[PDB]
Amino acid sequence: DAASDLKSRLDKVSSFHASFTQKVTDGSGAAVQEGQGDLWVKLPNLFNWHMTQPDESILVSDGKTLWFYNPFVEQATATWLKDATGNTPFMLIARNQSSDWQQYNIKQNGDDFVLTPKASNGNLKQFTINVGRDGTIHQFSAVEQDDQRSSYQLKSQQNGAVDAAKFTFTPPQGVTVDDQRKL
Repeated sequence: DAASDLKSRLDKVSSFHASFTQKVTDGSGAAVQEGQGDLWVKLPNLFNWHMTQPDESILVSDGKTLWFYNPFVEQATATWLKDATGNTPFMLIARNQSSDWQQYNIKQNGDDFVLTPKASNGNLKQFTINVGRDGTIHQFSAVEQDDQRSSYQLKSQQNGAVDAAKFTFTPPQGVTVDDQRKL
């Protein structure tokens, strides 16, 4: 079905670097903000998301810890990756538990998929993704409980264009870290 199709496409995703543009719109479709940046990904759960517009921010997952860095105020925060990603579509690619898929209703038309969490008490009300049969992700979007949607368009995807260093976070000089990880 659509779930097995999506999973088989996500299974073909391997490491890559891509540029992205972001469009955030509110419940009525009004423009909230636009942005752009770079994304580096390495299965099953590593990534470096670097926004340059409207503000510069970095999100790095080294597979265990999620680091968020805000260069503007020279501050970084660390939380466990499991905590930042639990109950999000991330789990659908980060592992392969049929249980995760049971949490969503899915609808497909070609490369377009819409995932709707079955629960009404969640972070996301809806998630969409456009990914080719070859595993190339073209776009995705997340709709928050506040009805606000954040849409992302990927371009210039280069498979293999990553290095281990991209998925590690070393706070630059002068940057203070608020480590929110309970040990």
